[PDB]
Amino acid sequence: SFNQNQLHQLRAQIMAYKMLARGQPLPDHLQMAVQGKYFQSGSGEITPAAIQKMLDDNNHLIQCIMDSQNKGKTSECSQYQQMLHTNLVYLATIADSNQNMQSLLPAPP
Amino acid sequence: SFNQNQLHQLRAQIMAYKMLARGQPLPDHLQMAVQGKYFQSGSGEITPAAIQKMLDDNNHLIQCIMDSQNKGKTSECSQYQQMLHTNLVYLATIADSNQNMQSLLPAPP
Amino acid sequence: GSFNQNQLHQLRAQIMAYKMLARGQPLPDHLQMAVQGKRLYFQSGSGEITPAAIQKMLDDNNHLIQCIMDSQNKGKTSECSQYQQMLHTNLVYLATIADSNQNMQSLLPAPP
Amino acid sequence: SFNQNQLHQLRAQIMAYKMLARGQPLPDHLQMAVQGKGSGEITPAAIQKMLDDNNHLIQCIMDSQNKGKTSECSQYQQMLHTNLVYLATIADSNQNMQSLLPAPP
Repeated sequence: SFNQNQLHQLRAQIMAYKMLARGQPLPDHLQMAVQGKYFQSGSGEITPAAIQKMLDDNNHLIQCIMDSQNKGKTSECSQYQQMLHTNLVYLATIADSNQNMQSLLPAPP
Repeated sequence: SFNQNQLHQLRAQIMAYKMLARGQPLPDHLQMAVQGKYFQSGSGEITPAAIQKMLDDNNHLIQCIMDSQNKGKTSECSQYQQMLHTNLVYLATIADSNQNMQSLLPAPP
Repeated sequence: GSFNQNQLHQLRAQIMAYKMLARGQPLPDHLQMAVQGKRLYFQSGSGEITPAAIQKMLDDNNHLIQCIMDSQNKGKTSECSQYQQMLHTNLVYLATIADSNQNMQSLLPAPP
Repeated sequence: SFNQNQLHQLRAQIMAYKMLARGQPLPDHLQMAVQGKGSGEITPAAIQKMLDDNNHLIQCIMDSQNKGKTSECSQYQQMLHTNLVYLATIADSNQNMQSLLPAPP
């Protein structure tokens, strides 16, 4: 259960990840989208603030990847990228499971 | 990142998940281990307390999954299952990255 | 599986020792003993490695670490390289087996 | 250091591994080749024990394939692979010619 801003921020971080793994710099349009524009439930289900907390993490991870890159700091760059990647897999998984619409349909009548 | 109590609790929850997914009940020793015994970092790396928050989330998801198998509510016994599965993949991925030993070795001499 | 906690500790220490021995350093006395560890059934029916097989190769690695050190003092350059190559290949093997055994993502089935 | 029997059994086990990763069967000629006939370095008996282990894993993998046990098949495959990588690294190190040569004069 993402909100629109969160889905837009997530997809922006997934694109930022791909460019950073290809050494590329980030367009300022993308840099800002990466940054964007109660915390724990009773069941254990994730909450909107939990989602925003992880997306804010990702934004900071991205700042760290670029700083490590631009200083040639290599192994630290990869530990950040692997943390980012694991977060994005997690958020992408939750986003798809809740937004998916085929699985709401029964068999043909 | 992970301490040993947490690694142990994660493993028990993974094992609990597999039994619950194949409709079994949980042994007493596993029902105990899945319970065990701020939150944000400046760089975005997950923190011990974030890890423990999700492990507690998972224990409450496991309690709800066990109930909906005695409450007959088949449908939400699977949204809980899918939330627990995605959490376990995430924690397992972080735990495997930290504990990995082959990455600590250089290339051949 | 087959790794116990003492072996995982001995294997980390040997990996640490390996690098120090590759960057010319000597090993502190603490680490020289962490590499020995503390203190039959060597083959299994299926071929899976056994605890005793792991322990024998960790002990071999300790002897290799000792041959490496001694031959670094005596500058035996060509001795040192063959020992280092054997140690490296053992540590990669033990590290791969330890990782596979401890790996927790592979324990999880497909999404529901 | 390997002997020629071991090198031949190792190459056959490397071949057998690839075919099994493709669900294919093993010609009897390969199956038989896969079976064969203080300082810390590896010894020839240690080499043979691991080649013997690999034959036993291959039997377990084939049996786990035929009987459809997929999770078990891949755990043996992972163990056989790690053994093969290890024996191959050692055999390649001992036999490698180019690393013996200095830089151009």
